[PDB]
Amino acid sequence: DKICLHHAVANGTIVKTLTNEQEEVTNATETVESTGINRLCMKGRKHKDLGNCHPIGMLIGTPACDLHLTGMWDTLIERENAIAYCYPGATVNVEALRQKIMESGGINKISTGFTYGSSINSAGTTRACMRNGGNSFYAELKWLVSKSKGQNFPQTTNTYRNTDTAEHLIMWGIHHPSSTQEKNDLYGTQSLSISVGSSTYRNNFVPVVGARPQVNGQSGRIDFHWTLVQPGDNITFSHNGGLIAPSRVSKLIGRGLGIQSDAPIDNNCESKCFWRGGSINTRLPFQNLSPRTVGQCPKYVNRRSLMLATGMRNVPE
Amino acid sequence: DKICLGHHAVANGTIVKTLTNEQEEVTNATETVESTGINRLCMKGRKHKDLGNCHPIGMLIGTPACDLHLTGMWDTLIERENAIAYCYPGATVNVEALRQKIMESGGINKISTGFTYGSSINSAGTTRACMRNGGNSFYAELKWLVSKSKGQNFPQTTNTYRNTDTAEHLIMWGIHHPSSTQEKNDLYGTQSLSISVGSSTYRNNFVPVVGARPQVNGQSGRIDFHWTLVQPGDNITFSHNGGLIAPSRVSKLIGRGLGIQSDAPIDNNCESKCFWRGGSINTRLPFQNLSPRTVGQCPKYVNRRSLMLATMRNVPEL
Amino acid sequence: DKICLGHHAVANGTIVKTLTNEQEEVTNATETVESTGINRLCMKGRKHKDLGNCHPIGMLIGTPACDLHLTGMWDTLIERENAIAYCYPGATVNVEALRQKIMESGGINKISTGFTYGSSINSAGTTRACMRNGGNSFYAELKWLVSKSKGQNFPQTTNTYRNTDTAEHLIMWGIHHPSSTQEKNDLYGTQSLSISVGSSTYRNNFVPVVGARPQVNGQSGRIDFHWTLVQPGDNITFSHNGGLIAPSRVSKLIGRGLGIQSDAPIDNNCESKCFWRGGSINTRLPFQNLSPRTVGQCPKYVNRRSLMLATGMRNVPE
Amino acid sequence: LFGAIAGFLENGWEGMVDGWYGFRHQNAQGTQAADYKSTQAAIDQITGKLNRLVEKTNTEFESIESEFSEIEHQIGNVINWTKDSITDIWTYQAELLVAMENQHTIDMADSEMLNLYERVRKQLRQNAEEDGKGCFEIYHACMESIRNNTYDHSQYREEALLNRLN
Amino acid sequence: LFGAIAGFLENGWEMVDGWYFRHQNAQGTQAAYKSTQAAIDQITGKLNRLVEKTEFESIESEFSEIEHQIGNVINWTKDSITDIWTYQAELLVAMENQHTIDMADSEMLNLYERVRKQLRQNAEEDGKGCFEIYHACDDSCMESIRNNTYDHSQYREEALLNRLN
Amino acid sequence: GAIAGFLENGWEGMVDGWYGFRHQNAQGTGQAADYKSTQAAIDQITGKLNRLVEKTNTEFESIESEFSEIEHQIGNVINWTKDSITDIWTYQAELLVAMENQHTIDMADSEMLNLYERVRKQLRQNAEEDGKGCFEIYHACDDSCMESIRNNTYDHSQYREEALLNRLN
Ligand SMILES: CC(=O)N[C@@H]1[C@@H](O)[C@H](O[C@@H]2O[C@H](CO)[C@H](O)[C@H](O[C@]3(C(=O)O)C[C@H](O)[C@@H](NC(C)=O)[C@H]([C@H](O)[C@H](O)CO)O3)[C@H]2O)[C@@H](CO)O[C@H]1O
Ligand SMILES: CC(=O)N[C@@H]1[C@@H](O)[C@H](O[C@@H]2O[C@H](CO)[C@H](O)[C@H](O[C@]3(C(=O)O)C[C@H](O)[C@@H](NC(C)=O)[C@H]([C@H](O)[C@H](O)CO)O3)[C@H]2O)[C@@H](CO)O[C@H]1O
Ligand SMILES: CC(=O)N[C@H]1[C@H]([C@H](O)[C@H](O)CO)O[C@@](O[C@@H]2[C@@H](O)[C@H](O)O[C@H](CO)[C@@H]2O)(C(=O)O)C[C@@H]1O
Ligand SMILES: *[C@@H]1O[C@H](CO)[C@@H](O[C@@H]2O[C@H](CO)[C@@H](O)[C@H](O)[C@H]2NC(C)=O)[C@H](O)[C@H]1NC(C)=O
Ligand SMILES: *[C@@H]1O[C@H](CO)[C@@H](O[C@@H]2O[C@H](CO)[C@@H](O)[C@H](O)[C@H]2NC(C)=O)[C@H](O)[C@H]1NC(C)=O
Ligand SMILES: *[C@@H]1O[C@H](CO)[C@@H](O)[C@H](O)[C@H]1NC(C)=O
Ligand SMILES: *[C@@H]1O[C@H](CO)[C@@H](O)[C@H](O)[C@H]1NC(C)=O
Ligand SMILES: *[C@@H]1O[C@H](CO)[C@@H](O)[C@H](O)[C@H]1NC(C)=O
Repeated sequence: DKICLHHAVANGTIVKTLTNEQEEVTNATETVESTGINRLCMKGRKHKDLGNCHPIGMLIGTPACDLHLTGMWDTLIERENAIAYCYPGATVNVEALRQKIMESGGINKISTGFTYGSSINSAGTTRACMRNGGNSFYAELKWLVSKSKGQNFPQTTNTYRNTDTAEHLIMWGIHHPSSTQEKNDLYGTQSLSISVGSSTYRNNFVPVVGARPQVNGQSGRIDFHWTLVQPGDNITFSHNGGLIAPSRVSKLIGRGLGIQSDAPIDNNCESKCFWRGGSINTRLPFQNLSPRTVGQCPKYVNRRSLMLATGMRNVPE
Repeated sequence: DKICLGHHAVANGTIVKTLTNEQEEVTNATETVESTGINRLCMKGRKHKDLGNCHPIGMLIGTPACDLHLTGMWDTLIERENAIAYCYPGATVNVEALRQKIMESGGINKISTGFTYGSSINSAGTTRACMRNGGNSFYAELKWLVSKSKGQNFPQTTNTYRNTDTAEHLIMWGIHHPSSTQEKNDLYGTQSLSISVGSSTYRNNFVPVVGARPQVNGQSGRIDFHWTLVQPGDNITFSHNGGLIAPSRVSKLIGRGLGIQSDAPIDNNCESKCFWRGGSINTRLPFQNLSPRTVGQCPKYVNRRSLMLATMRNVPEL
Repeated sequence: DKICLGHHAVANGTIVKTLTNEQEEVTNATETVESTGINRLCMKGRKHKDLGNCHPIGMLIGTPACDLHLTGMWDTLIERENAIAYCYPGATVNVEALRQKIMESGGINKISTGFTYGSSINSAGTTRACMRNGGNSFYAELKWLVSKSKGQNFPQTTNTYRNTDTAEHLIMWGIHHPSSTQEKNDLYGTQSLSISVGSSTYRNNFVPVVGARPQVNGQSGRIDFHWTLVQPGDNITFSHNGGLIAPSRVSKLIGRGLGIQSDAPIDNNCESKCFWRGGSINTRLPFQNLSPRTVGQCPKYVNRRSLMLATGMRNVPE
Repeated sequence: LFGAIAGFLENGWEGMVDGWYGFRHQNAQGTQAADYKSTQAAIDQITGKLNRLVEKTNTEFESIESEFSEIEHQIGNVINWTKDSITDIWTYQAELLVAMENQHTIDMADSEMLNLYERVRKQLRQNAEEDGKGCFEIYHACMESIRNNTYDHSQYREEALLNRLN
Repeated sequence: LFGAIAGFLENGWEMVDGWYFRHQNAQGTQAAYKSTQAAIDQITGKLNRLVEKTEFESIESEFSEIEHQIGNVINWTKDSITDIWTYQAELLVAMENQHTIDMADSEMLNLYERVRKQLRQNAEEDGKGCFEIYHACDDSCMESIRNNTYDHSQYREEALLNRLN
Repeated sequence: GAIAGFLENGWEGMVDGWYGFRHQNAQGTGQAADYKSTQAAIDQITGKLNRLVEKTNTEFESIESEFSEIEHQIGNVINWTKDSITDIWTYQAELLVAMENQHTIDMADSEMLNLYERVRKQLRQNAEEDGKGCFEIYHACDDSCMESIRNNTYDHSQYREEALLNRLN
């Protein structure tokens, strides 16, 4: 006449302990997600997919960036082969600036009220910039050239003036001609100089002629330079020509999440963590899909699977 | 006849967390994370410097606000929020790297260049942007070289400074950019202007630019500053044409020290090995949640309300 | 009658630390931190190149020290303290950047730029700083362009290198700044000098600058070195008025190697995967206290000389 | 560690599909049960759990390295070093956290078994002999007295003592 | 879990200096040193480890502003490090409390077994942490228990007769 | 509980094993080591040693020039990072060791108390509880009988009443 006092199971996953690897247990759960949604989950977020628009292009007015030149966004998205430059060119401080845009939350644009002398033809256009079928140019930039071929470009001064509450990012361009024959045509024979100075900036640019390969079928280059114009502070442009003067001035408003990804949008699904391959959602505190991520996220770890025991030791008879 | 065993208990037990329980109450628990920061700066034991409205870069080039702080050595360095770095409008290049050399540094000594100038040159330049005794002045450790005979060409000039001392020396000059072509012409003539600078380790060339700009401090003009290190037993040569702001004295940085960026008022009596923008922090506790940026031997910053560490399980009667 | 139960003990036993007691004797313990590192570079299994005096930059440029090491292949590259990258005094732009690319590089490869110069130009210019056989000489991948006729102005020239190969290429050229105007006049003439560089990616302008500078290696004149990447199928052009040090071959970093800055001598008959300046490390142990700076697959650096891990029971003696 | 599991008890009851801890029943009348809040005292802490694990200490991060363009080479390497180090931390931290809270779970699963067991043998008092396989030899004759905390020890102190002594 | 605090002992008595007796006899009716000193030292032992303490210098400025790209990198590294140290603070406190609770309970239960083995066969434990002693015990006997000078053998003869009949 | 508590000493004399048997018999007095119980401790110690040295590291590269200058601001940012990483790894090491020592010691403590219980409930009624970690046996137990107990073979039922007698009188 006796009384006896646990459960075991046919299959026990093995966890790791401080003394024992390979220790069978009645149930154990994964603490690392290794499967993540292929798509980007965008529920409950006001966002903007720039498509083949580069974030720099928004401020500059690249033709692909036309329906993006203003907006507001919780979230902003960038794509693999976005087009920043219509016309061959490089940007000074491009990475210092792209980040500024991808952590903003919208762009407002202001006209500069620039006004050019009757000596000056400001309707410059290139066939790098093809709006519908015609020669166009950057939406917020006027390519000044002297109106009569070869005739010397007049000394011109244009001053933007910030009267708004918050600082305005202002962008301008400098033109670098392909051949010395070409420089005289547009601006003239004179010694060129562009002097841009505000209260918290001074600089100066001098168009350089040189033999260069053809990019989008153009040899000449437009380098783009930008600065922030503080509230209550004017900025002055004095130029011989070769200035791609800003018709407009971008303003960056608020703060938003910036995603660089090739995954397609899905607004069915919710998330707060995105990477390149898309998105990751779970409450597992770890993850091994990708090391580089955006927004609130689980920390990256090397191991494919980590087993946390939810049960007692599994001992079959 | 009976004997019975048991443990204490308390009426209002405090609560704590474990690995198994979100809310466990316990006879006693103490604090593990600090929160009560002291607002003043606790500078006891430290030989220190409160620059007031003087910037550090101002020390090397001698702005008037900075006049008292031109030399000396410190346990620790203190910088106010509104400190004046430039009285005349200008910028410095690699200024952040420069400011940090100063903040890491224990002390500064100034050594004269020995520079001398011809009669045609006017060493005694001044501006109302920089004022001493309510009168126009220029930076203390720099000289503004213009032509004494107005309009006339700046004479070609050569200035060399030789680093005789065993220590490396930090040297600062300025490149003045005028506003008018009118203005540039009056001071330096119609010359094509150039400033070139060479040493064994450092080569660079500077060209002044006319530009139109809005007034700062009442001045359209700009003076941007540059700096380099002159290694010992070596010489740096200054070749200039008109536009140079030439050093009359040179900085030397001594030792390693703490640097503090704070606008909170000093309290000398209390002592701390920790500081932030508000005063100091005093604790044995290994964590803190005051502010994510401090300086010195400081506790680690954690984003929590508080974390409670138990000092047994409190079981009440029933 | 009785039967007892007991553990063992030893006459002398090791000391360990716990969460509640700092001081708890135990029968046995094992060290978990490694300090008995090694003093040679174990390069068995690793195809390696020992630079000696040549600095990595010198590989690309063509310095006389690395004249053996102009072209190579390795999974490891070993730099030395006494490194020499220059003969003629000069510095390089983005030097750390370029240097780091080379130290990552598993290889270097050289392609002739094939540039041709006219009758007026002298392809062979040599300096006494760079001596090969005895006879003066110059960097083995560049060429120093000067006028054959001492007085004469340099001819305006276009030189273009085209990258035919599938992979991207690294090309270095130099700009030479003369000590005095007369120097400048002999070498390149009295005309204003402009070097202009251009590629699909890359656009820049350089102007030689004349200034007095102190002699190094016996030369007041200076050479500044510049680099860029020529994308496959791209072409890069040099329009220059003189003062250009022009490439005669181009570089092509290959694969991935492992950069090592090390005072230690080679041992090609042991293996290892961690390296520091001192030597190499082989240990089972997780933590290490020798060097804060380490390279490769290495144990973490902890600010402790010893942590004892009890591998026995509480030791209680007679 | 505690003697109960993989100790004197020599396997588990794979037959049991209800509850971690139960009673195996033997007397002339009849022959398997389960003790309820020994196994939820246990579940309360097994589901004290993953509360630690899944509560999000979530700080929002931004992207410090762009994928679709050159990053400057020096700062590029500083970033790749800081992140490789922050990973080698969390991979440690994760590996310890599961391996230590596995060790804590596994060896707390008998504690309750032992406390159930010693509860039971304090109920039974001098009425039963242990037998050392976790079983209890009972030397007298609705045995859910012990299962449901009912059993009076004086009530059959009685003949059971002398069933031992014969 | 050790049986005592969350198991067979049902609550604590609101005893003055001592974490861990009460006995009942005809002429009188509380006592609590070695057991508690064994516990309290461990509490300080944990505290002492906590207090023990490198220097650090400012990398982003307060009153000027920092080049963007580097400012972001500084913020990201600084942020992620706080993330790690917060996890560590939360884990250590969580764990050391897990141990702290469950240590007092150890120094409780061993006192119980010390006693139960010391009365050997002259008492029965009744399942709630009271020991029922059949052989009569005056106060001066109780104190022979608290100072561990209690001899079982001499009472044993009287006990067994009471236990069996 | 067992080693720092009621078992007053450890025997230096024992060399074969961690856990020991020693008995008082009329024929002889002997020392015995339990192969099973010590083996359990040794297995869980070598398990910790393995987990300790089972570490594989991602290859790393230099971010600090040893033989050349580094720009001042970037240097400060690397210094602050490299030192903060180091501070974490030093605190993480002190944790590891101070935690796993706590556990190594107590694992060792319990394995003994488990052997002790194993003997005790094995004896059932033939013996009694001395807090010296000792059992008075109330019958003549000889040299075959002694590790009848350590083989764990020992059967109370055949000594039975003899054992109850002289416990009782
Ligand atoms: C009539 C009218 O609108 N008001 C003018 C008034 O604008 C002008 O004030 C002056 O403008 C000149 C240049 O246009 C200078 O900037 C004068 O200021 C100083 C200065 O203090 O900074 C004077 C000083 O002596 C100069 N230093 C030297 C020796 O070089 C500097 C210098 O020119 C600049 O710093 C160069 O960038 O300028 C300023 O008062 C006055 C007369 O100039 O006449 C009013 O009627
Ligand atoms: C009389 C006296 O004080 N001693 C002089 C002595 O200084 C001078 O030595 C030379 O100085 C010239 C320039 O002033 C050169 O620098 C000479 O060196 C070389 C060199 O080896 O580097 C010679 C070389 O042929 C030159 N390369 C070419 C072809 O361009 C270079 C070149 O000028 C510089 O590198 C340009 O920066 O210079 C150096 O020996 C000699 C004759 O010059 O006369 C002594 O009496
Ligand atoms: C009005 C103006 O400046 N724009 C020109 C443009 C410029 O000449 C050029 O961008 C300056 O760098 O060139 C355009 O195209 C032309 C070609 O079709 C031609 O065949 O070669 C020309 C110069 O040799 C010139 O480049 C263009 O970009 O569309 C014409 C445009 O009006
Ligand atoms: C770089 O120069 C080469 C050679 O001039 C250019 O490539 C030639 O490409 C064209 C059309 O793509 C062919 O018709 C020629 O046969 C090629 N020549 C050789 C020998 O390959 C190339 O287009 C230039 N690169 C750029 C970007 O302008
Ligand atoms: C720094 O300048 C000094 C002086 O110009 C140079 O040293 C001297 O050498 C010249 C010629 O050999 C002598 O006339 C001087 O008397 C020397 N000065 C001293 C103090 O001995 C020195 O060579 C220059 N340094 C460099 C690196 O060029
Ligand atoms: C901006 O321009 C307006 C008019 O040109 C002027 O009133 C104001 O002083 C200028 N502001 C600054 C900061 O220069
Ligand atoms: C809690 O403990 C701390 C130190 O043990 C003590 O200062 C305090 O008086 C105790 N009681 C409370 C909760 O105040
Ligand atoms: C001491 O510890 C080391 C490491 O665990 C082990 O190799 C050695 O066997 C131990 N000493 C003895 C006597 O067992």
